[PDB]
Amino acid sequence: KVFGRCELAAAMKRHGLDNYRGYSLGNWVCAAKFESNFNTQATNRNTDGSTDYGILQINSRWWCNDGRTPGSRNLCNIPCSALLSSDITASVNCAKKIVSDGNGMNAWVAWRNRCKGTDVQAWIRGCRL
Repeated sequence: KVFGRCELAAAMKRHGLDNYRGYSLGNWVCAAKFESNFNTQATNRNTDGSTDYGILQINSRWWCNDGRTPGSRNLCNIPCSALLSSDITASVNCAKKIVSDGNGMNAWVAWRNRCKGTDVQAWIRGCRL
């Protein structure tokens, strides 16, 4: 599914990401934008051979099992394919573990390079939340 901007904002807010570990909603929406263009089905291969999945491009090196990532972990205890559903519950659950891991949203390189230090609340402008 390709979410509208405000539609994704609302889903993420329902699922408890608004200010989760101090990261206001607009941070998560901006991350999703640059990670997936809001598309739950987005997949991209990494140079190390792992693959990133779903709306927040969660990687199989640590977080999920895709059956093809040698020497990886599955800390979210899910198949990576669960991260491509139209329902964002698994991506949100997993993101909450990731963002709690020490590095906060810097775990998302696209957040650090595209969202960090910007007026992220622009991403939720005009939305019914």
